[PDB]
Amino acid sequence: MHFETVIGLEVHVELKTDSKMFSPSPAHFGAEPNSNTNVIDLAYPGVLPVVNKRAVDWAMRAAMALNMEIATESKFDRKNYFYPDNPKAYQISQFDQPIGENGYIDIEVDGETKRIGITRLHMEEDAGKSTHKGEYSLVDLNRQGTPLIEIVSEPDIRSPKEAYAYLEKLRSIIQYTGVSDVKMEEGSLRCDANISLRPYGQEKFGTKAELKNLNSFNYVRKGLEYEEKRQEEELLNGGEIGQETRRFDESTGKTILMRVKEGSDDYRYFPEPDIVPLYIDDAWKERVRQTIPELPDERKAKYVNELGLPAYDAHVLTLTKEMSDFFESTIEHGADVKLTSNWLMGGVNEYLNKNQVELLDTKLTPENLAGMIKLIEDGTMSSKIAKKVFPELAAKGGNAKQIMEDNGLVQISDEATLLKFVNEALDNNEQSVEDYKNGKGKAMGFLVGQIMKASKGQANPQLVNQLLKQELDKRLEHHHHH
Amino acid sequence: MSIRYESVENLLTLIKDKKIKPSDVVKDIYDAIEETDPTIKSFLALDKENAIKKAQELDELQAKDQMDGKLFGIPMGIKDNIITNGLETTCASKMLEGFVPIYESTVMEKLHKENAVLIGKLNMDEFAMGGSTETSYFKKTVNPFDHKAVPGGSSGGSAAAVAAGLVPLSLGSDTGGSIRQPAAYCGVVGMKPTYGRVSRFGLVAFASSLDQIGPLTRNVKDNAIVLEAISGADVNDSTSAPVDDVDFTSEIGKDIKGLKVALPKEYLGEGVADDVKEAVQNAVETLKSLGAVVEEVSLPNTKFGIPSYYVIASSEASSNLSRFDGIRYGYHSKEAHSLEELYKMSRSEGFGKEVKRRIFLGTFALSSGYYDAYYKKSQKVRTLIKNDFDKVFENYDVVVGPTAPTTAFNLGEEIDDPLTMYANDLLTTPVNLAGLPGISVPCGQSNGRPIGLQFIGKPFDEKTLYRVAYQYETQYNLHDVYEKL
Amino acid sequence: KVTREEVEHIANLARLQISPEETEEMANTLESILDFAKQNDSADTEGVEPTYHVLDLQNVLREDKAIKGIPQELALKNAKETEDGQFKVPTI
Ligand SMILES: [Mg+2]
Repeated sequence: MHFETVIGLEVHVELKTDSKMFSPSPAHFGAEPNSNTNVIDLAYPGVLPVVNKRAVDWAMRAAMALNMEIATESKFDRKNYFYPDNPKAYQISQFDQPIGENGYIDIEVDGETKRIGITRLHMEEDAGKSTHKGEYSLVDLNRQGTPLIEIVSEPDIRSPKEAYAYLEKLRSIIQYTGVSDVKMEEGSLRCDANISLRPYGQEKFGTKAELKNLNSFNYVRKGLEYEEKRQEEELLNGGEIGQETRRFDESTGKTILMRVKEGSDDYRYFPEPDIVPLYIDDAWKERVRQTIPELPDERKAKYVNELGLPAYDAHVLTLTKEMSDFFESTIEHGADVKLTSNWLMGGVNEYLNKNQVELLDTKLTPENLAGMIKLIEDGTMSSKIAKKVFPELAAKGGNAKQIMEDNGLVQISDEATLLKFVNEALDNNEQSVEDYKNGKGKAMGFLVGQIMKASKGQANPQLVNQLLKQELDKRLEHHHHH
Repeated sequence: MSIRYESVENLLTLIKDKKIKPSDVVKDIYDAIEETDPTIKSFLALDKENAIKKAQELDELQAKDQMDGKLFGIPMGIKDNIITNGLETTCASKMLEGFVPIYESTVMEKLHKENAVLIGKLNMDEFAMGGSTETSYFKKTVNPFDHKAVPGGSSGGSAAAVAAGLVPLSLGSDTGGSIRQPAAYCGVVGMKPTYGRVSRFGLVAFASSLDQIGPLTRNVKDNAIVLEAISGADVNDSTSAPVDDVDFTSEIGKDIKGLKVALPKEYLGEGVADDVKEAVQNAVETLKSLGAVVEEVSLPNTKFGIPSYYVIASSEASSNLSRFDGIRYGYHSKEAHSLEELYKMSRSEGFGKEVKRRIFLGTFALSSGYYDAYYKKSQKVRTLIKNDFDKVFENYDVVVGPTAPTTAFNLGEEIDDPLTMYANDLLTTPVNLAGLPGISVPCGQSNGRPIGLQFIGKPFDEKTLYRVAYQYETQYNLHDVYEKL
Repeated sequence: KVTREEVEHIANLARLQISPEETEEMANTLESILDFAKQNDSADTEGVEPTYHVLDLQNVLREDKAIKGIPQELALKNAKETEDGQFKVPTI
């Protein structure tokens, strides 16, 4: 039978504020367990929540960046549940009045772009951390209370690939706002996936599953790929339908059943009395809206329609705000657009990945990069020499020209100077010159060698050879001297 | 001059005029506690060592003529659900027996700043749930006016200690009448200020949207003096009101000629006892004799105060008491093996029956399928109750009526009867539901037991409440009886 | 009326242990209380908005300024069971 794959993604983003969400303790902590807490984080008797102002502004910014309708009236609610890393026995979150609602992002999978709706974006606090150690668990509340925004997509995703595309675009847009570093490997970006299949023709769904432990963009797509197939088989095998919570296995690529949900978790959601309501006025929204820079979609559109760059180039260059800013700053310095695009997409990104280092943390600048590109544009520096200079420039900065000559990497290709080397070679190697006229061996090879030595390995091989042959051929003459 | 029966105001004067040293004031207090509390049983943990040390400090300041503070050298008793840094705070529960806080509540930070002297913590119903203080895990406080009677609840210790001449002031907390009802039962002055007037930071929560800390004293002026010291905005409590004006004594002494007093017909309804009804009617005549205009009004949703309060407070409690799991502090069941057992056994063993009863009902009221019908419905009823007052305040300055429907009942008389005891919150719950200030002062005695008169005011209009309460007090009070008990 | 399963469900939601006797007790205790609570159904709340916040106050926000956490020893001071600087509980 044919079926529709319906997928929804629940994403969490850690805001990189200085202090926690409802507590004044630091949002960033060290290695010592429970060294980053206060009576609030510890859920001591009598403590109260004090909401972080920057967190709200940043949540608003992210929501706007996702094209959402921003609430005018908003409040927090308690999500009640008992767990060691959730000391108050309730997580302060938002239920019916989220900061943002009904947004969307466009993705690219095959051919035409598809718009994926985003149901909501709301603020909440993160939990602590529990580590196993035998028959017991150890609780560290350093992370408890850190600012989080939950972004739930409409169930518009129709394939694992689309899920990957949604995540890549979402990550990019959020990264541009600067409210988070959004890196799954570091946990600043998290994603749980919900999937269920519906045989075409009718409206009933097969079993529904919530997938956990998807710790990367690839594991998300791969987890969904396996689940989609497992569910397909269950659909065809007439297996039992139900609400499942499964955990993805990285060392196998499968999904294991964690539990068979019976009914629905009851979090007894109710409005938080300790935090007064939020009344987000026009001036406030306008103030925040003005902090949003040109986002990915808008930038690549210009790179294509204005700069004439390929859709591929426009996409890679706008993946992060820093890359995009650097690109724009470099081409304004006079560097060829196409060459700059190539180096950023290739050499630069390659260098960044190899050294696990961010662009702005290198010594490369729009200035010294444009400088290098100009030398490759006029023909002063070859791509092979570029492979030697670029890493030095990125690692220690400076300027291409200087690096190239302060290392003797300048290639001599002008017929003028090359003729000087040729003439010197002929005068200083009379016997070889004649050996050539008599074909007494490898005269040509020998002469080219002398020029290479004279020019300290700078003379253009192909051009020296040609000029050499030319002059040698013109001289089928002779003379004598004592 | 055993200063145990002196007013806060007079004690202040005595100390300022150097007629007694703070250290001797404290000696007198502990002598009183040793002599009288074995009977009254209002106190839990005493802070004698630190109290004596502080008084020595104040003795020195007195000698150097550097006596700053609204309550310089004034002894104070604090309800045990109010956090006191380094001093056992139990909420009268096995769950927090031996619990020593590592932070200071805001009201205590303020009282220490005004140089009051912390004497000890006061008994109360377990986790502030009850109207007789009999659910206390430690002891059953008795009414100073009749040792066979209850002191009220949940701030029974706060009312009793003041009525018994142990301290000139005490702090209590009121969620559904927990300050006013015991003040009424023990014949003392108790004020639950406007919601937001006093910080809740450091108040072990019962019902976050209803709770409020307030003072209990032997007279009206002492009460306003104390409210001045504990009120004010607090960055640690987002619900604390940004009202810097905390001058509550400025109107005391002024007359109430032309004051418009509203007497709700429902406040003298079927559940009010004949003797309480008679005393309140006489008080109304006293008010008129003072020049006030007293007319009947209707607060039609009054009858819903108890059930709305019960549902809302229980629901909130089913969340506010969830942090008690024996993991980070408090009672930890030694015989638990699994994680589920740790939570369940620590909570079932640590919590008393009334507390567990309320947690259970609240959990149910918020559960899937019942939320709209119970919790949310009650929140809408709360709106109606608040609206009742709004309409009355369009034409009246204050509302008056009995504080409690009866005089204090007997120890053991209603403790095994949950339904029955809640009936005693008939006239107090609407105040918390509406977030208004309300003060109780004695207006009579029946068979020796005090009857309370309640004045309810507009938001943050405690000044007016003290003004009218003081005038009434000049006509009737129990100021001379206390020292005679 | 209240069924046994529903009672046990509430006890589990509230993380409270409950015995056979207590279960039956609450089965009845619950109704007696629910009938009492049902008194609210006599109030007319048509078109009436629920009151979540009794105080007219909004937008109370804290500037994003971190304040160092308390020492580890103090954070664990009142914990019955601890190990390697962390709270110790049966396997999760
Ligand atoms: Mg979440």
